[PDB]
Amino acid sequence: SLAKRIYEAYLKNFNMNKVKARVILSPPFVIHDMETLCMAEKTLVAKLNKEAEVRIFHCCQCTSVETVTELTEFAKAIPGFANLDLNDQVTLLKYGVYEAIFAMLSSVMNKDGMLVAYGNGFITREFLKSLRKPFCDIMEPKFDFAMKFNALELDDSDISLFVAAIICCGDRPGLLNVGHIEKMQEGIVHVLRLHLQSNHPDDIFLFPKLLQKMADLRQLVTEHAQLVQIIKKTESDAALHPLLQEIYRDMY
Amino acid sequence: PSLLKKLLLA
Ligand SMILES: CCC(CC)c1nn(-c2ccc(F)cc2)c2nc(CCOCc3nc(-c4ccccc4)oc3C)cc(C(=O)O)c12
Repeated sequence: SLAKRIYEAYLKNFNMNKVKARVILSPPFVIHDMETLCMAEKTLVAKLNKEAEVRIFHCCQCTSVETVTELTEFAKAIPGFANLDLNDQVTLLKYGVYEAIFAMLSSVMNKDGMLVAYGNGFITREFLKSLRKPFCDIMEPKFDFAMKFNALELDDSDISLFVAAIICCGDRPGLLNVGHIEKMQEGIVHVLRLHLQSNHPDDIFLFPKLLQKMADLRQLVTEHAQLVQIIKKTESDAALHPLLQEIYRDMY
Repeated sequence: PSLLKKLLLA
């Protein structure tokens, strides 16, 4: 029942999921060079004169701001989360959202590129590599993570529980009631363990594999925040959205 | 307060 409630909250609150992404990825407009990036912008984000890399940077920020709002509503729907001290809810979301974001982005990624703009575009991995430093260094580690993550062949029922476990993490810095959160996480992880054994009877190590992926995600996010800081202090026109500034502020 | 706090409050 806890598993079902978490899965239903995931289906309700996230506009994109692995089934919807797989349906599309089998017709999105392909962004693979400067010309098609410009055409996609005219069609899909008509509002925006700046460098191509900074324009993509601002589209990326806007995407992340939307996903944080989806994750906040998802978290509120996790049984017990709303019983926590509000300050601890903030702390859980602050440290959890980007691990959740990069885990879920894997659902829209393949070896050649990734869905963007609510499924209406597909940006190639090579085009992103072709951008000027430091922007060409941002997505490649995320593609590397996603290739291995997708090899586990999780479905949306698995991922919903994985994301809940990421959010409900008792060892975030600055938590007031560490004990309540640890207890809440123990129940989620218990339901995830049982779910993996029923849904993936062929992979007896899937649960410890996924525990390792949450540690990999923590390190991926730490390194990503270092790129955020390199951009914020060197890039002339790369203004941070205030919500994302709040999230990155004093996080590692 | 904070933008996250606002988000958590409906
Ligand atoms: C390092 C600085 C931060 C901004 C605070 C950043 N920088 N970058 C980043 C920038 C430029 C690039 F070249 C590649 C990546 C980012 N990327 C993503 C994934 C967003 O993934 C969905 C996505 N949507 C698009 C897109 C493209 C065109 C039109 C519409 C959407 O592209 C992608 C990758 C998230 C973040 C994030 O910290 O929040 C982020």
